[PDB]
Amino acid sequence: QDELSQRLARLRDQV
Amino acid sequence: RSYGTPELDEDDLEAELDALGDELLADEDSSYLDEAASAP
Amino acid sequence: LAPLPPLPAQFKSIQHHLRTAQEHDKRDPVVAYYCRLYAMQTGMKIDSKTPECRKFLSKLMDQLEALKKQLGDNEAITQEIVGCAHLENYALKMFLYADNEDRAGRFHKNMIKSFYTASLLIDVITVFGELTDENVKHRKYARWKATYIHNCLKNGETP
Repeated sequence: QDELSQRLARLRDQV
Repeated sequence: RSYGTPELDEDDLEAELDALGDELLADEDSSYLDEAASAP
Repeated sequence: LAPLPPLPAQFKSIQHHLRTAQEHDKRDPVVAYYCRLYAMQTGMKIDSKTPECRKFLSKLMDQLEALKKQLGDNEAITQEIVGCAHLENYALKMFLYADNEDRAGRFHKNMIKSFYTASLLIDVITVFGELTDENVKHRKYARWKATYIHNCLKNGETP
């Protein structure tokens, strides 16, 4: 996986 | 209220919108945002 | 916020939404966050590989993370559904200000800018999903009026 895509996904993760 | 829009040249519209965004970028004055928010 | 590098040519189509973010960094940080989020998501889809583009996105990501940290206890940030609602009401208010000026025959830069930025904010709302029916119509109309009224003014035409 891509750290940028991952950071963006983590940023948008609904918790 | 109705918001119909006529046929427009969509590529030209995109160019004119960007040019308008450029006039905005070159204008320090953002007060329209505050005027819009306070309007009745 | 650490400044972004020069905008890559590849990202011309998010230039103006990034300006909307800056316009809101004090006025409405929730709006500023979501304008950046739209720009980031859109940029990633355009080009996440060309070095200049990836550098730019990396820094934009840094800004997003800093803002999210700063605004972490804010329901509109922790729940995108609430952020979307905030953007929707805010953009509508701006659209209707411009609409009401137009229908009163008051043509000026503030209402042109309001139509224009309302259209950019509706673009931003696509980051949350499908636009509402009213969003689709209002955006089409705002893009038309911003440019039509600008053109009428510069050329002496009466809208």
